[PDB]
Amino acid sequence: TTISAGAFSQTHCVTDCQRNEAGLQCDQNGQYRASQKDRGSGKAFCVDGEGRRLPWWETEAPLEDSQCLMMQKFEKVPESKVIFDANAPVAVRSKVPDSEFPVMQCLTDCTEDEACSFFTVSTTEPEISCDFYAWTSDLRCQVKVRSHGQDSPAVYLKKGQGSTTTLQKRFEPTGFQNMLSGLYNPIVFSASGANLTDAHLFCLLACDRDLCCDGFVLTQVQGGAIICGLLSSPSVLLCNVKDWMDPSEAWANATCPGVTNFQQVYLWKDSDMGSRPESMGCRKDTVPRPASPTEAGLTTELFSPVDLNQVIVNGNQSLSSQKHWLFKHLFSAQQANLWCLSRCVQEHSFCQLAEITESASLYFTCTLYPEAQVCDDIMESNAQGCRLILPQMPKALFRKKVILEDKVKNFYTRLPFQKLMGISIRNKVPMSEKSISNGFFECERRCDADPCCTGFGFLNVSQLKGGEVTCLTLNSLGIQMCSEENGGAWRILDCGSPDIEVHTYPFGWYQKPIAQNNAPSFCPLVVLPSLTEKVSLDSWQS
Amino acid sequence: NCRLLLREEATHIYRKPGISLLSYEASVPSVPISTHGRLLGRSQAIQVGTSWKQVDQFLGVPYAAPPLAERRFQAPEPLNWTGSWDASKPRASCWQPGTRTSTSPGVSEDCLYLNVFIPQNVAPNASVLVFFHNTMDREESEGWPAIDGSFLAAVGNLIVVTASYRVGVFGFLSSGSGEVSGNWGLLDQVAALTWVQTHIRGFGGDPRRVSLAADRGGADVASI
Amino acid sequence: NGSEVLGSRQPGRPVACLSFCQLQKQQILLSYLPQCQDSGDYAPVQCDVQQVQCWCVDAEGMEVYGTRQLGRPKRCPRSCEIRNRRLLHGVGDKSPPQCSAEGEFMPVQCKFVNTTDMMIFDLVHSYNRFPDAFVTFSSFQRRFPEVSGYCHCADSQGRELAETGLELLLDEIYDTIFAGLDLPSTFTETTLYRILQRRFLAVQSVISGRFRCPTK
Ligand SMILES: *[C@@H]1O[C@H](CO)[C@@H](O[C@@H]2O[C@H](CO)[C@@H](O[C@@H]3O[C@H](CO)[C@@H](O)[C@H](O)[C@@H]3O)[C@H](O)[C@H]2NC(C)=O)[C@H](O)[C@H]1NC(C)=O
Ligand SMILES: *[C@@H]1O[C@H](CO)[C@@H](O[C@@H]2O[C@H](CO)[C@@H](O)[C@H](O)[C@H]2NC(C)=O)[C@H](O)[C@H]1NC(C)=O
Ligand SMILES: *[C@@H]1O[C@H](CO)[C@@H](O)[C@H](O)[C@H]1NC(C)=O
Ligand SMILES: *[C@@H]1O[C@H](CO)[C@@H](O)[C@H](O)[C@H]1NC(C)=O
Ligand SMILES: *[C@@H]1O[C@H](CO)[C@@H](O)[C@H](O)[C@H]1NC(C)=O
Repeated sequence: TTISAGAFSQTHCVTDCQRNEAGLQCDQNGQYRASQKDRGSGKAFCVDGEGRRLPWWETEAPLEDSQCLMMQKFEKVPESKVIFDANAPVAVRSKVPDSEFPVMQCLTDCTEDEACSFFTVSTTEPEISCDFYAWTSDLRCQVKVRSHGQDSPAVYLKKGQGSTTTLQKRFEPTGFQNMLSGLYNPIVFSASGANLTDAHLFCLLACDRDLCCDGFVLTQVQGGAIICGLLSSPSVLLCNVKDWMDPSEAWANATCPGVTNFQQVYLWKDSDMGSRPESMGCRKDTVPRPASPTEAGLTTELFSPVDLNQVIVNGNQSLSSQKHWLFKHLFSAQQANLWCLSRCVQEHSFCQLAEITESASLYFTCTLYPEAQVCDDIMESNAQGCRLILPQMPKALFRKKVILEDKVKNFYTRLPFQKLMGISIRNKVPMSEKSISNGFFECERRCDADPCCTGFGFLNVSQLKGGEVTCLTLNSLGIQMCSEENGGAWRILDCGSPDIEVHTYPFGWYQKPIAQNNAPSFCPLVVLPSLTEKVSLDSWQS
Repeated sequence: NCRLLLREEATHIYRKPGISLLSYEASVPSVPISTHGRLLGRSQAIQVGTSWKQVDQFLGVPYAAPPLAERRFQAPEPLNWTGSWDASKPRASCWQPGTRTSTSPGVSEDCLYLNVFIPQNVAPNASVLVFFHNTMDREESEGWPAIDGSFLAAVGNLIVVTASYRVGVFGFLSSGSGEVSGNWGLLDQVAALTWVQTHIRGFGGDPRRVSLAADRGGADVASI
Repeated sequence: NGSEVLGSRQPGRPVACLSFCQLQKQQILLSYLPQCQDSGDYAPVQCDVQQVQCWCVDAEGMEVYGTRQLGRPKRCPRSCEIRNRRLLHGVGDKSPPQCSAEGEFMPVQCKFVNTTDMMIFDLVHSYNRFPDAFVTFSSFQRRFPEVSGYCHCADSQGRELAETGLELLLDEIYDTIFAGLDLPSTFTETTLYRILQRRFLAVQSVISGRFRCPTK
């Protein structure tokens, strides 16, 4: 949304903060910064991320310091939404302040999750007691207890906090967007009714009152409707928020939402799923428990086991885009493998690897991966150096079997070059046993199999000891040097090593014909050109 | 005006700036000669059409020992100098036979001297022209005696060297079977050619592109 | 199909009529639209009426298999590259036909292999050239005797001309020069192919009055 209609460049189209500012500054990413100076010169007030408006009620009154580097997700409840001296006036604890930002001291005291829920300050005496309360008993839900009668400072409300302790269960913000099965009472609220926090309090207290609720789901649709359901005995949670599951393609039947935004599922982390007896309570224990899979039903010979010694953990650095699907262990035990391999079969692309482990036996993790082979540029047809890179050590990993179709899909063209700098090899298949006219066809099939295959090198990898025919799968072609255009006259670019032998007709680097759209998504880390060993400053006449 | 020659059209064009191997210091060019020392020179601004080029010229560089009264009628020994030769004024040319003998330093013995003209930013391996010419008795007060090859240097982007050589009885006298054998001027030309073969790479030139030149009877003694 | 008629046969030659482009187009109108040029020849890029899929044809209609992709293609392969790639996919003749700088067949070609193991067929030349580096005819007969170069000239599609030019050349006579160069990566780029082509054209010089294979 440019100001004018001209819009000469992309630098001239302007962010939402940087569009309109009246004493407002914007970060390097273009939105509002956290802190903003008040009336020009003055104090600092720290505003909302998407709207310029301040959360006033937090710290509109203290003419005090800057740097609100603690997220005020709290909300000072208006006095019309609190009663006084109700018949349970117990505060879990308080602390004497140091008379130096007492409110910020108590807000830092409830950075940790446990049983906090709201504050009550006490300004009658110079000591300012932050008597805070708990997630327990005490649309349109107010604060239902307070201790002191005569005077009335405000009370707060921590909103949307991740972890929670509500005196019977231990709630956690499980990042999985959607749920498969098991739900008593999905109830809707009016679009003008709640503000996604009153609903949070309502469903949390509803589960905390009831028994054996493993968790609860809530969501707000962009049409204003707010839906709250209360989970118990889920089969498997699927489609986490931080996965590559969207293919930038039209949704098929229903994949993640199942209702077509905001959506979350919370689980009691210390649940008694298996330990719960069936007969007592009878609280919808009748999850269907489908029939056992016979051996002839699916062969599962499309997968091969991989010894974990070749796997290397690089969790702090790796960005292999991938998906978690989390089982619940109530009924799936050792048949999570067969189910997740069948789901790997169901997702036709983007399941070159399947991984199965368990965290604490309430979860049962299966993660879907693309091919995470990282090959060194040593260029040898042994392929033993190609070692996987994964975030965490698996317990049971499986590789999908590669399939080669009858005919090629692309008319691959021979590059006129003989030497590459930035080489990102994916596979190093040795094809010495076969002949040339069929080995090259198999290598073309191999590159047609992989989605991110942009080229293939078909060459004699070691010429010191005879020769070894090989097929290298090239994720990214690099600096292509040593052409035949100059015809051997004045070559200042050094040509290839004499043991490579990429010259003669069947052999010699082929490029997949250039897909005009893009290379597809989820491909490994965005390919970098070979880094310049010097810094090339601009002392060149342009 | 000079434009760039390119094989194909392009949208970004970068060129590293030209460099000169001539260390300027207070606007007199200087060159280190490897075995001997330093050369101090001269700088000139030259107009062709309405455009101007700076050429560094080194008039008076020697290449052999002077033949005065003992080395007459003998092969040229090398001149083994050390320090900083002042190459800022022309020296004398050799004794041509037809000479009016006007009182002047234009003609005399001790005439084995070069004249090296180098444009400002030459090609990195520039060609070398070697012109052999003994000038007639002309007043060298207007510097460059009768051949300022600097214009050919500036227009053609190349290094010009104009030399002098013994001619006449001093150049060619033969008597007896040995040691007054002759061809002394030819040996002087060979000595100048070996000098420009050896030391020209510090000037910016390329010693594999040397082109010999002479004229008007000197070409008779150059095609040998 | 050649068995049809426009429906109105006139005496003498017709003034002009629609080509196979326009016949197929009128058939489809009376989907996908076959785009044609001004002349009667399918354009080397054929796209659907919605610009989502484009491929390459060879002026007769059938689609080159690899060229199907989203959007517009660049460097559309021509008939020589298609045939030469097909010979690496199992088509019978294992000797690659001689090809120009672009994807076009040389006017003069050489199957180059006869009487392989005393029986007359074509040796597997695309496999043959690689492991044994031959640059010299004497060394070639030392490595492979009884193989004589069978050269001819070809059509526009590369069909061999009937009963004409099917010549055989003996490798024994020539003594080799220029044996100090690197391998040129393709037999068509080897100087032996120019030796065969110059010998073949010199033989056909006295024939036909012309120092070439005849044109269209
Ligand atoms: C690139 O690598 C391939 C790997 O197969 C090389 O092929 C091999 O090449 C050698 C040397 O020409 C062949 O040895 C030959 O064996 C025959 C058997 O009778 C013998 O008579 C010869 O004297 C020679 O020793 C070998 O058979 C062949 N292997 C195959 C075809 O499987 C190829 O040569 C390498 N490229 C280059 C240009 O050398
Ligand atoms: C949801 O949020 C809105 C806006 O934050 C709340 O609206 C407030 O309503 C009271 C009622 O008189 C006003 O005095 C306040 O000024 C309003 N707030 C603002 C920021 O203008 C609303 O009460 C919230 N709760 C619901 C709908 O249950
Ligand atoms: C889902 O919908 C698609 C149409 O978009 C259809 O092809 C398919 O048969 C449906 N069912 C399944 C199980 O994919
Ligand atoms: C100059 O000195 C060098 C030093 O080796 C010597 O070879 C040469 O003969 C000397 N020349 C004269 C004329 O003394
Ligand atoms: C022309 O020939 C093709 C291939 O044989 C055939 O598919 C098509 O139907 C024919 N056209 C007719 C019969 O009009």
